[PDB]
Amino acid sequence: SGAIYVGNYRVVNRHLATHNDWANLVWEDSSRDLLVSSTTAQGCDTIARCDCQTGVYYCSSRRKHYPVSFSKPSLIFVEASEYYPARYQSHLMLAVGHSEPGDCGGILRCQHGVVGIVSTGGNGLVGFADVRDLLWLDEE
Ligand SMILES: Cc1ccccc1OCC(=O)N(C)C
Ligand SMILES: [Zn+2]
Repeated sequence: SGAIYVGNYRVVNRHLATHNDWANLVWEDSSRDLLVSSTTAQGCDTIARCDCQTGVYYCSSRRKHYPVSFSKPSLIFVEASEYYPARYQSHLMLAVGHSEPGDCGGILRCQHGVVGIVSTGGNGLVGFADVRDLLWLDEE
């Protein structure tokens, strides 16, 4: 689990979005595993606006933050896990690291702020859904 709180926006994994998220929906994209819902309270997080390929991510299944190198956001074949069927995913960044299902939503951060959230695991690569292209998160 985990979310990004920026302005009056809550950014979650689409697959973990609650009924309330869907009932307060701003934007969702199944190809990116992202859903954004509206918030009453303004949020504390800054989104990175950068092309960084190094950062640190939170891995709940280890209660640890790990420094990683990650690929630039792209369209990736996410292999079937114990939990979820195989599917293609856009705006996904990969690193070598550990991931479990409950790790989805863990933040990946660089010097500029939040880069993305853990979205894909179970087969040796940790995938992060990029948010840095979502400039609109920093306005309205
Ligand atoms: C973070 C993780 C670890 C292990 C399995 C699934 C995971 O993430 C969810 C996922 O891959 N999908 C396609 C919804
Ligand atoms: Zn950066």
